[PDB]
Amino acid sequence: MEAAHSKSTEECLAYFGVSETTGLTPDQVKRHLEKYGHNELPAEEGKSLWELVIEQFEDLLVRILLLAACISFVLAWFEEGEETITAFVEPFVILLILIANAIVGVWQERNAENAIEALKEYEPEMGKVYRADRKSVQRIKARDIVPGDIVEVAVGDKVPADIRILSIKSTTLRVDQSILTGESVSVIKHTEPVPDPRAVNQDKKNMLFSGTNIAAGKALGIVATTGVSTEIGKIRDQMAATEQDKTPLQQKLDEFGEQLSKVISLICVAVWLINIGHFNDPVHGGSWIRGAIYYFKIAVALAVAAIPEGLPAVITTCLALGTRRMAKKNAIVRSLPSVETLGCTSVICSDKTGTLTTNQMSVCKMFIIDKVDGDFCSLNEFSITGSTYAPEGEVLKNDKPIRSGQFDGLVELATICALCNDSSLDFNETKGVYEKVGEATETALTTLVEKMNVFNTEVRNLSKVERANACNSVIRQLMKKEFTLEFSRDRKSMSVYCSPAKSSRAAVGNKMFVKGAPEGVIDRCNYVRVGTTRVPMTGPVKEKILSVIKEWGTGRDTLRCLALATRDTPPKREEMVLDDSSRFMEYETDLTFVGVVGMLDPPRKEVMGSIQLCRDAGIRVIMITGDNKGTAIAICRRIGIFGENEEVADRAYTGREFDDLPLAEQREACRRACCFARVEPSHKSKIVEYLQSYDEITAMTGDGVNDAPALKKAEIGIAMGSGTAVAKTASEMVLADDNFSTIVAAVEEGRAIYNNMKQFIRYLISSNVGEVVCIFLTAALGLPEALIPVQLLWVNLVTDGLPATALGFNPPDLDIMDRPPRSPKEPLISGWLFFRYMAIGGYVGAATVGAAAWWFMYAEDGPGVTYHQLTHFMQCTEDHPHFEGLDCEIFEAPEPMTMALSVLVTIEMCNALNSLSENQSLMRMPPWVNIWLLGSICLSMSLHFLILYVDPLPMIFKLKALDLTQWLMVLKISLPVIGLDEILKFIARNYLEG
Ligand SMILES: C/C=C(\C)C(=O)O[C@H]1C(C)=C2[C@H]([C@@H]1OC(=O)CCCCCCC)[C@@](C)(OC(C)=O)C[C@H](O)[C@@]1(O)[C@H]2OC(=O)[C@@]1(C)O
Ligand SMILES: [K+]
Ligand SMILES: [Mg+2]
Repeated sequence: MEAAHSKSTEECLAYFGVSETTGLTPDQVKRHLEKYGHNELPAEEGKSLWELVIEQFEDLLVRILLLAACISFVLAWFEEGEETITAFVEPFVILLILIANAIVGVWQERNAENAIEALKEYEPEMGKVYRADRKSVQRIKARDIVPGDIVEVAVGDKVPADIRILSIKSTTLRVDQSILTGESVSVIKHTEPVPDPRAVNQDKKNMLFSGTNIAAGKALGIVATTGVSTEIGKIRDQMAATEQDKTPLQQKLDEFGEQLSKVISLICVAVWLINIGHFNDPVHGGSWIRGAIYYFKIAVALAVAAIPEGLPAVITTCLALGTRRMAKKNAIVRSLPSVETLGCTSVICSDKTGTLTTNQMSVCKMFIIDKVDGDFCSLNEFSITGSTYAPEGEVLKNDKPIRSGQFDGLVELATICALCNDSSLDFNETKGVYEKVGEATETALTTLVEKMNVFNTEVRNLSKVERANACNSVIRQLMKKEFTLEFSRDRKSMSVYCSPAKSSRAAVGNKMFVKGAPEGVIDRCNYVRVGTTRVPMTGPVKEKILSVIKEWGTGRDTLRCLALATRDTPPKREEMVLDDSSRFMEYETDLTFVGVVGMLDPPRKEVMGSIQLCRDAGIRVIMITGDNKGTAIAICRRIGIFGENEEVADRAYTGREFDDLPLAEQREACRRACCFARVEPSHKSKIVEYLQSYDEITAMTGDGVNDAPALKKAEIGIAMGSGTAVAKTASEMVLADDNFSTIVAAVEEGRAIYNNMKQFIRYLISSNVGEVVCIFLTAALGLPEALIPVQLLWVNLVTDGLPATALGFNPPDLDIMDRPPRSPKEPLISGWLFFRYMAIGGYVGAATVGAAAWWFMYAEDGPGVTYHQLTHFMQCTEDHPHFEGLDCEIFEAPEPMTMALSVLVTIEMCNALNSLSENQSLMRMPPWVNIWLLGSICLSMSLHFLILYVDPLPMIFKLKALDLTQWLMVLKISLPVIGLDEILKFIARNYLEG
């Protein structure tokens, strides 16, 4: 292994002590293989059912539930073969919930897709190498490839490992690094070394990366690194090293069951001391075996009451339609839990070109020299029409229609655009729209020359298909192009060498046509061309040139500027070496500046308003772009990220600046910054780390495999629809339209869904709380069971679930996007609210136990010990003459349980309404605001009746229908809830804070 880009061909071959002619000997293989291991990415995490299903049963809330099942199961063996056939139903029900959720968990994981695994798709199975064994090439498993090995690659092949290119057999070698950056555009490679040791991947021109495809050509290369050491391998290591916190909610629930454990144990403690007087009891032992079962059956009934069994379902269901809901809005959410974190986002960093802008290019303005006389200097500024790539536009000076042929500056400028251009234009018949063939920026040049054909070749009659390339073709005829000097970032410009084709025009010999970044290329220009004539460059002219460039790049226009020039007297073709990019800058010198072209990558119509939403929403939006700081800042002010006159000095940074900054100042810039220009690959991961240092819930956009480590780091990684498969798998959500606004829209739902979800959760928790109290009162007083576990399940699973699900449909607040992002820390229930559900819970507690008691006594249908100690009901059979002048089996009766159950159900439908809003009275906030809630409420009651009246059910449940009169008692007991809450709902939004 090594940093082969900086090394020479000979150095690399020397390092490994390998011959380019023969390759590695079999011995060197043995040693190399042992030392460097195999050229493969590590294995998938070993998971098994037996390991999967146990994680299902390792949450506390599932363990105590499991434990409860056994007890009931055991208790149910003690049940007389006659006393109940259905004894075994109670334990089963618990288990089949635990089995059902267990089932749910596993299916989700089987489907879940790892991001690391997506990298493997880039691993080729085969590769071709040269070794000592054979003169002829051998095709082997990429896995068996070792560093220092001689490798052969050709078109179509997927690069097996990171390779230093030794020699290129083909005339030209092109590679497709789209897997990396997302760009389909091929790139030329060279043998000559890269001087910089820290050069970023993009600048390693003498390098081949594992996973990439060869666009064109054939080459021979030495293997620098393999397996984990490759660029892709390093990226895997970053992703493997990265760890993801649990959704804030998730974190809350874990502490919930955590605390719930303590509370549960505490209840038993208290329950035990309340009945401590039992030590001052007869030692006859009579009924001792009996007391245990009762306490045990109380324990299980307690567990189910404490836990909200139905909750898991209710939540996932709500998230599922919310997900489908977002899908309609072009927002694809993978993994439901992320919906919450999606509402909490405080910072969102979005790539410019892909999302924030259309990536649809067109030339708006352009200028050429008009007159250079002494200090006096004048230029010709033009304006072009048409945002589409479609050659349907007009050139106008001072808004007045112009025939381009009139100016000789334009004729030369136009030839440059067409000749120094790789991309073309194609017309598609199916969609009926003009489409770019190659690069967006280049395509708009081919587009321009059409609108301004300086030869005015007639094409109005030409078919639309033939129209697309007409005016370009004519220019391609004029000059034969010998070769081209591709773009390199050092000089930031590209050139072409052209022999004048044909005898009629065969004059002035060969010429060079260069285009690139204004600053760079203008320094090389020693002359300026006015019309046909040419004049030596002077300060004053150069200034007037650069001035308009700044105005166009930094001004309201925010145009990307290209400087077009020609080398009138290029060097002799023979003196030129075309295999080294380093010599390119010296070829492009002594140039004659013809004119510049300004083009725009227009922001999306939806963006401006979407940015404002973030201001209103408290969300900080950070832009990532490729433009130079100057214009980048300009674009920010154009979409509202910055005020036109707002100071930005400390809020805008480039990769260079950021790197120069010390760690402290770096972290500091992150909280301030809203614009990063010319960013390096590592930064995205860094920025996220920093934003997370301030506990910011951050969103990141990525398209390629390099962005992956970042998307997996950021709280919410966002990938494009056009994005690579790997980018998608690492992200939390994918933008189908790639539109930025789609991001903002998702956050709105993220907040909206969470609010309703918050309500139905408290609603379910509250019912639990109340159920625990009843059970506890039942235990402390020694009362007979008001509620049986089986019943509770039904209530928590179904009766509570439906209104809870309906609550998920609550109409959204109007100020959702006017409030700052929710604090992940903030608890669901605290302070006053906690006290509320504390009180309410108590009410339902007393209500249920009391309703069952009111039947045992003071009831016509039931024989009552009015205000007597029915409590000692354990001792009836043995102690019946004393106080028990009646049958003792009466305590088994269902009527009291149904009475107690019924009141619960009714109270719960009420409490559901009180949950329509946290602090808003129902007259202020009717129940009819949400139709579904009322609709679901009716449903739950119907079902409640069902279990009472249909033959098989009431028996199983231990319920019997109650007289109309008995029903009324329920109402007198349950309905008062709304009043209670309304009052606690009248203290807050008035006398408390708020
Ligand atoms: C039945 C449910 C049981 C036990 C149970 O939920 O127990 C407590 C508990 C985990 C919480 C408390 C409960 O306190 C009691 O109900 C005290 C009961 C005393 C009983 C007396 C027996 C002697 C909640 C529910 O209570 C109320 C309404 O505010 C509020 C809120 O959700 C939580 O504070 C929650 O823990 C958290 O992390 C929060 C932020 O979600
Ligand atoms: K994550
Ligand atoms: Mg990128």
